[PDB]
Amino acid sequence: GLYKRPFNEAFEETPMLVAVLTYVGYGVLTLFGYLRDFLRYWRIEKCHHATEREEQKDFVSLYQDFENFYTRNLYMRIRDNWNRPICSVPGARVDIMERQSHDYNWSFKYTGNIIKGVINMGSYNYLGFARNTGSCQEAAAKVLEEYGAGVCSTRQEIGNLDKHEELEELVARFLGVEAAMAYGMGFATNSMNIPALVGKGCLILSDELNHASLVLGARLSGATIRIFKHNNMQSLEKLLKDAIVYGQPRTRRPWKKILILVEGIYSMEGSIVRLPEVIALKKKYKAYLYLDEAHSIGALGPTGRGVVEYFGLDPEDVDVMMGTFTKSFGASGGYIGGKKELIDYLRTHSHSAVYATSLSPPVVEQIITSMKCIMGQDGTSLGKECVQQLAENTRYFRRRLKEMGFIIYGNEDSPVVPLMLYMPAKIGAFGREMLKRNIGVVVVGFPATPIIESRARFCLSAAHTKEILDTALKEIDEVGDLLQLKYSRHRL
Amino acid sequence: RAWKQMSWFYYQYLLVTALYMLEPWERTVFNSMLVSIVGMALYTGYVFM
Amino acid sequence: DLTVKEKEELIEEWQPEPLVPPVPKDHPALNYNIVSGPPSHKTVVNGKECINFASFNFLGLLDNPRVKAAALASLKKYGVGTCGPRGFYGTFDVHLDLEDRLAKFMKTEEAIIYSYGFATIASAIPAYSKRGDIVFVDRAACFAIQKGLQASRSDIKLFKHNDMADLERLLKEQEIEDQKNPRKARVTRRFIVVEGLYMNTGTICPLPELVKLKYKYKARIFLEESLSFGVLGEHGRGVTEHYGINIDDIDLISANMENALASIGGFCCGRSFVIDHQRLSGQGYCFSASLPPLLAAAAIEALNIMEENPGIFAVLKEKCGQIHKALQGISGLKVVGESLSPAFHLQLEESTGSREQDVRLLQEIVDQCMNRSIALTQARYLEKEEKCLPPPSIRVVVTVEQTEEELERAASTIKEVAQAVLL
Ligand SMILES: CCCCCCC(=O)CCCCCC/C=C/C[C@@H](O)[C@H](O)[C@](CO)(NCc1c(COP(=O)(O)O)cnc(C)c1O)C(=O)O
Repeated sequence: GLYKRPFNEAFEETPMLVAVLTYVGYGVLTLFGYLRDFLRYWRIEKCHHATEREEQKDFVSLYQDFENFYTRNLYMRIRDNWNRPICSVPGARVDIMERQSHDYNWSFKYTGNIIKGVINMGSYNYLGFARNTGSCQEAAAKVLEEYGAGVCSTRQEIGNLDKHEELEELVARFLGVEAAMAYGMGFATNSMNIPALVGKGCLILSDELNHASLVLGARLSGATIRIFKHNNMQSLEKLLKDAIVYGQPRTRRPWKKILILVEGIYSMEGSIVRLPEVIALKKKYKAYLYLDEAHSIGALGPTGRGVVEYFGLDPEDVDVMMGTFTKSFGASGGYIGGKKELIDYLRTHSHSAVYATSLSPPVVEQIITSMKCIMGQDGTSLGKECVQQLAENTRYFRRRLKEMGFIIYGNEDSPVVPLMLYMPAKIGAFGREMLKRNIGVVVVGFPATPIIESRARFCLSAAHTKEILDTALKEIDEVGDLLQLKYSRHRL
Repeated sequence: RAWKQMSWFYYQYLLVTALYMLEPWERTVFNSMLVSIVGMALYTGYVFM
Repeated sequence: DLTVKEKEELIEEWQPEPLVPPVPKDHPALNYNIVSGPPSHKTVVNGKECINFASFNFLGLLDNPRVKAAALASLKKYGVGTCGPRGFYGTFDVHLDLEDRLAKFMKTEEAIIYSYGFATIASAIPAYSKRGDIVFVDRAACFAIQKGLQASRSDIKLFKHNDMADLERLLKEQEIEDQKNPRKARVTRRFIVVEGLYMNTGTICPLPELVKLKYKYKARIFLEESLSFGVLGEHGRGVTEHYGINIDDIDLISANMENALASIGGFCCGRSFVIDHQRLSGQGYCFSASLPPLLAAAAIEALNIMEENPGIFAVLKEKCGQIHKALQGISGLKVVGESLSPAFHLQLEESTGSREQDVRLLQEIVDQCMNRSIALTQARYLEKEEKCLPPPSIRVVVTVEQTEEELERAASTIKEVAQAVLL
């Protein structure tokens, strides 16, 4: 495990008092949820939540009440923060359709007004390729006029198209691997291509904080799943040793294949994977590697090749290289890159290839234009400046946040910046206060984070200029002072 | 400026104890229960003195 | 218990199998079809211009100029990419407008949009059904339904194809087991997952008896209409409009917008009570990026076209009847499907023992027809993954675009080729 350049990350532990207060607040909310449920049971107040039809009342209840308890009494109260409609290009500035509710977020009524010029931090657009003008838009318009929108058959059938061949060849050239294949959706990519590789009698070592798509793909196949600690190479080595030595659980027969699923950048956690150590362990113990570069395909690297170029490693060491075009290139889709035999086997035996529709032509045109812009084949110098600007923005933003005193997670080079709130009511309060001051942010709760750790995510971009960051930082400082969100003791 | 000070203290109370998410009558119920318990504890303590 | 030296010896002696097995089979699926230009009527396949009898484009809305103009306007206004999940600043006005349009078109309270055709019915089933429930699914259900059922841990029972006595027998066995253990009985939920118009066989499910069985044995019905959504019924509402069954009885209707609407993505419609759950418990919904606005606007314009002109369903029905009646009489093949079905199958009448030889014969027929300028495809399956593997078949798809003369000439071409090869 050799690092060319220092690897710095910090995950400050939660204060004790804050954890106690979080538990107290959650307990109070749960008790009042019980009280509301009991009141609704006796029909003292009408239940705005819909009920099943009269002739279906004799049926077994479709929903167990306690299963939806969290949605009914916790999520419904602050539902206004999420699912905010927008009506403009999701660039640096976005327009949000205003909405208000009269029955405490049970039903939403759209009012006439629309908020204009909101500073946007939710959308990804890391390299700032989400614009309605440019060469990409014109090429997409031409391909839309010629080919049309959508295709009506699977790839193995007549649904295959030459644009797909061009896109696959371009992706193979871009990554550095021998061959690659494209897909409609990255979630579909994982859920439909994890089962193909591994079958019953194989082991899958899945990281603790893996994406939902990876977990679903692992579950669909029959392979045994064991989970190691997040970015803890000692845990991974211990699991590899035990799995290789002892073998299959029921009958101690040797494992057929051992597959390790890791991600480039964890969206919620914000930590870059320790790739060189993982590759060293994989070579020493003869495992296979599946690298998910959804959040790191364009953000990281001297020229934006990915995390592999970030660490200076060889692209051939990673057995499977999955990626998603949505986060950076500004178009939906997915891809897998690897050696020629792997791609041939995937073309023959993938679920998406056989039973799923191909990718839309305008989307593949926009992806091709974005890639030829980054690679420098366009002739413009815009390829390098976008990456340099993204790096400067990330470093400046993280340093300014740390100087104030907020708790911040992840590696310093990571563009995704999670800020820690730690309390239930503060999740809603921070979102509402930020929206009031003309900044749009995203906050995440228990469904996607642990109960204690509730965080607000920022996704930096190359579109943001310095003045936008300055105004955002000033407003964030004011709101943090308002709600007392500065928990960090080291530097405040 | 004192009124803004006590308003801010009450706002911090609401944020800490998660009353911010609750409806006004639920807040009133919780406050009444809390003050009743506090008064009971006060009299029980005065029993000791 | 093992000593150390034995542990390193065990570790070093181990040799994993290759990641992907070698493929010394020369799969036809390995050789794809290269289509130059759009896959429309009078397309070019492998450098040879042919009439498209393979693409799932029933209403011919893929190349309608209005759809392209609307998509171009949406592209100019918003851009190609959405850049976010549905929860996090990924919901546009076009998405809500499309949901409203679908709800009003199907006369249903609510509808939800999935960004990928497979994912909608791959994720609808696990959301409602959990471990311990019992689900009765048709044998000939598509692969998407099978994967959806496998994702959930619920017990699965496969009843025979379009046999209602078998379903009643299964339900009666389930009710006697229910009488055996009431405490477990009060918790277990019964589902009947059925497909509107089957992709694999091209037949139509008997909905009225399904409704009777549901109301007699208390099982919730999930209906999947991937093909029947835009081809059946007076106004193209679905199979519910075809039979006349009240839409209230069906609990959830799933569909994909790729086949008829010619746009990527799928949807699910139902009452608000059942639909609202999917916005939180749908894996394909919460954890994936939203549909690009361009495709949504294309779908909305397609819906407007469908609402304005309801005679396209009639001409599609009459063309399906015409071609299905014309194809009857081939010496070496058999037609598998119903007259109302737009897409059906041609299968070997008497099959040789080896599946590979039958696939080779069908591929030879397809290539010989392609040289004759009629483009056909072959049904593609996964031999190992499929729970019930259908026999090999050549897919025949009918479109409003194709004229009567083209249908007659295609029938005569296939007839001559089949007599030439199967002899
Ligand atoms: C006290 C009460 C609190 C209530 C809180 C309720 C709450 O938080 C609910 C949240 C609503 C929406 C949740 C959205 C979750 C997003 C997770 C995020 O990681 C996504 O998975 C993303 C974007 O979808 N993943 C993208 C991605 C993919 C798939 O990409 P596409 O195919 O293009 O869609 C696959 N793998 C990986 C690793 C990623 O990142 C994301 O990363 O943003």
